[PDB]
Amino acid sequence: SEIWRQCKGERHIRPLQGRLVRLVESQDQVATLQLVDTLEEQALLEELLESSKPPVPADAEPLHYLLKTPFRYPPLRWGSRFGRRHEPSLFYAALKLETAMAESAYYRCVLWSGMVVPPPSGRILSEHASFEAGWKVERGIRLQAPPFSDHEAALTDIADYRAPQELGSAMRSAGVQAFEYRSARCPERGCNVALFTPAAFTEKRPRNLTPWLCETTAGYVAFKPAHVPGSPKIFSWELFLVDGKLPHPA
Amino acid sequence: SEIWRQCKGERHIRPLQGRLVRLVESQDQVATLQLVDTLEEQALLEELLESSKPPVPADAEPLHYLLKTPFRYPPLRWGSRFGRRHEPSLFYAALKLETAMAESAYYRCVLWSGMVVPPPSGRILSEHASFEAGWKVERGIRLQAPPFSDHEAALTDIADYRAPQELGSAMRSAGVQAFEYRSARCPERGCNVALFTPAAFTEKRPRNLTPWLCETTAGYVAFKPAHVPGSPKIFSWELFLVDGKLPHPA
Amino acid sequence: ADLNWISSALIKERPSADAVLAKAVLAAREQLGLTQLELAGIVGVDRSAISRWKTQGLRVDSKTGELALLLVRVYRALYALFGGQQEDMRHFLRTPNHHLAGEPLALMGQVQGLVHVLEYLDAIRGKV
Amino acid sequence: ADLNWISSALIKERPSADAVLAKAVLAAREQLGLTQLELAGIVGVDRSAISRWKTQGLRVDSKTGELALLLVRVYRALYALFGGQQEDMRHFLRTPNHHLAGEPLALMGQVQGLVHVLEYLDAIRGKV
Amino acid sequence: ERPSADAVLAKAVLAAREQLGLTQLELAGIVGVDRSAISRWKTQGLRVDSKTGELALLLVRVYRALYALFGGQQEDMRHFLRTPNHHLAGEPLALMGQVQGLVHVLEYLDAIRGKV
Amino acid sequence: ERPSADAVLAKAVLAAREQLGLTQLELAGIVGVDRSAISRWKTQGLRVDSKTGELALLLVRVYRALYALFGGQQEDMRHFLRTPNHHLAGEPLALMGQVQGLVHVLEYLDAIR
Repeated sequence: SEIWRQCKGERHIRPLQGRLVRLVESQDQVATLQLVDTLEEQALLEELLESSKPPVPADAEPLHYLLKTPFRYPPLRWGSRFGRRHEPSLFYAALKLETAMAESAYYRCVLWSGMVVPPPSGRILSEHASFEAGWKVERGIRLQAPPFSDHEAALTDIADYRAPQELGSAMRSAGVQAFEYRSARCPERGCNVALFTPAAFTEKRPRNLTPWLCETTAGYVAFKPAHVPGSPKIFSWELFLVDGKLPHPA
Repeated sequence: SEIWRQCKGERHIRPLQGRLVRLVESQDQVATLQLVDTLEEQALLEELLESSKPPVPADAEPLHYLLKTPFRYPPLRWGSRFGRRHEPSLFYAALKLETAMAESAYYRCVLWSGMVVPPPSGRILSEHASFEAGWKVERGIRLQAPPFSDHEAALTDIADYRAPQELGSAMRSAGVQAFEYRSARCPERGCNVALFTPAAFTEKRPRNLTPWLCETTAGYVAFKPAHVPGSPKIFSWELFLVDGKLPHPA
Repeated sequence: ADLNWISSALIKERPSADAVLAKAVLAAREQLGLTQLELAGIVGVDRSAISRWKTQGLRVDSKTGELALLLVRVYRALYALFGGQQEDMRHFLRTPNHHLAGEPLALMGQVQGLVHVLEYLDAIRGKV
Repeated sequence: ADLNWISSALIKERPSADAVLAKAVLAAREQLGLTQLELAGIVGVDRSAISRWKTQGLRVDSKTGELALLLVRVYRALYALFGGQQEDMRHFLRTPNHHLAGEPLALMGQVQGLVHVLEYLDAIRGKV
Repeated sequence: ERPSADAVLAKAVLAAREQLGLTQLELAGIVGVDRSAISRWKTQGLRVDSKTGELALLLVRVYRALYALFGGQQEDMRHFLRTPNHHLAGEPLALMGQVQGLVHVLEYLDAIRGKV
Repeated sequence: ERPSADAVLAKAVLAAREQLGLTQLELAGIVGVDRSAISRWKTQGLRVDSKTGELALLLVRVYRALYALFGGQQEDMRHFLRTPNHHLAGEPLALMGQVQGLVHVLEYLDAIR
């Protein structure tokens, strides 16, 4: 990575701390309950499916099920922003809830725009959950502030990950354990956080688990709490659209 | 109340503290989303339904939506254990989660046995949520330990509420704010907790909100977490059946 | 922010309370498998006024709309208690009940019976 | 206490792993709208062995079982990503995809295409 | 002319209106009506089979439960109706403005006499 | 006989069976066969359009990425297979016993080059 070399890479490595928040799927166990006749049979079926999943990294095993899940699944075939298909997956999250909803809303449209013809319903009612967790690392980088922010636009590019992916490999070999960075999809310029190692978590209990109702159509992505009254938080497609196309590394 | 007079309950009123746990429905907002076309229209519809509900007690409005909901709804027509339909409703919960599941499982069978003909599916797959909260009162009674324990069996009657309802009125007039009591449905003889006033809560938010999948048949009521891998916790009808009938105050 | 607005100032369409109520009860009437005379017997209209709900919207402020709010709450409680299983929600309304002392849909045909059916479902909720 | 122990003892079931897997993949085949030969091309057997699953089960540790679990995982990801809307889950499988360079159900006919479809769905999950 | 159900229910609810200090508007919020038909109720009657009839009867039952609990003292019946209660989360007439509260107020008064 | 597609692939898999030090049991778990069908390959062939043949083509593709990665030295080609990695959440051969793992190890090796 030529930014890690230019941008004072190893001498900016700092001890960093903060809290995270991310959105997850919450209808996984409900799905397998439709294929089977009892809760006892469903718990056994979920364990058969666990044996075929990719193996969980050794240092992520003692974690909570929601905190260690992002470490065992590989990203998309074009890789995540700071990690590729062949590298160990990173734990991606946001600093504030509005940032995580914008990141999650963008990937609702990625699934939508992937199909050549749109979903026939024109309206997908999904259910999700949000949780918060604390993290602290001994070796941390903030891509938002010092020399990296002069390469901020290249890191926050809408449709290629190459410069951030090479920076992610250089940071990983340099021993960086977690790093903050500015979100490319959040309209309010929010900052995200990524963890290379499961040792960053300070608790191993996901805090403030919150259910959410989501509505995805061809025009917007909306969120509202499933347990309490509330106004919907809307995220239209034009927050992510370039021209009339949804951007992504092809 | 003969129990309040015989046990001289005013002599035994003392400060009390502890934690609570209870199960609630989690598919309320999901239901209204089916009658409606957008999340914006659903939030407005839930607001229209709020205007027809019974009024929130004045001291309960600043609470969280999940903490103040049991204070506005009246109990069954035969009343709760320590409160009748014409009195302000109490906040019922359990000390341990397994006791709350046994209390929740019994009332799954109450709805089931209410219909003359059993549900045609023979298997109801419901989704629920459990939360924990701290409580502390200056004036509290423990119905399970000192002279009230000599009336424990009458309080834990499986189909008669008159004696505990007389005791609930006497405790309320005597200024009792919260009280613990032996659960009549939990097979482990756990003890529940009831709150007369919303001022008992010590926290702002319901904590450890946990989703649960429930399976109700004619033979058992089962629970298992909806977000993490788990084995179901079974609650057979034999935990509550007397002869071959489900007991309740007719 | 700049474009934080340009589609939040985009997707802020405001629905009318009378049109949402008229749409909600007609969807609840059909999911609960009720005939329109069965619906008319609960909220207190005739078949013609139901046809008008889609040109004007059921007035939430009115007493007819208040009975519709209770009926939607009955569906709301039935959906949560029966896990959204439509065949069980309809069976509950059409089957004689030991606790309610009658068939719930027949009781909902009167004002006090509709309240008793709703209060029974609202009390089972909160307990589970 | 012994009350809950004896009640759970008289109530408990110990389901077979091969019978649970055989039941789950046949239920996933019908919910996804797959024909018996479409399923046959994903798990690597013929229709004659599919009819044996109801009476003898589906061996979990065999290679046929591993492919069947990946198919159940594909249904599992589709149900969650589409909110249980069955017509949308079948639509994703039957529609050409820009990101997967082909129709997902056709790609799942080969080993690498089934893994690629599952890894894509498993990656969209965890992002939202 | 001849006795009928609509005229009997109308005469019954207006004798509860007066005796309870109920404005034409306050009554309107309980039975779901505009002052419109209030005047017509003494020349035409109130339809018993309608929902306004179900709420009008529920209000008469509230008036009779008040007459038995206070011994007919109008100064005691109107005092309870407008003084905020604690067993009821609000004042009784404000509760009677909604359908669930109107039933809740009647069942509350039947509970106090339910032991006397 | 005369050349076919079945006799070349079965043939390539057994040429990958050693040079990698793979036992009859370990190879059977990657292509999903019983050890009886393994030795029948040498005079009956391995059906290419089979589901087993698809897994077999992925296995010989793995042994190559190995062959081009380590030049051709078996001392290091077999060492990578059985020594636990950390880029991979386990040792590569145990991953190849799974269907998703075998594809994952192949895409990992093709990325090294």
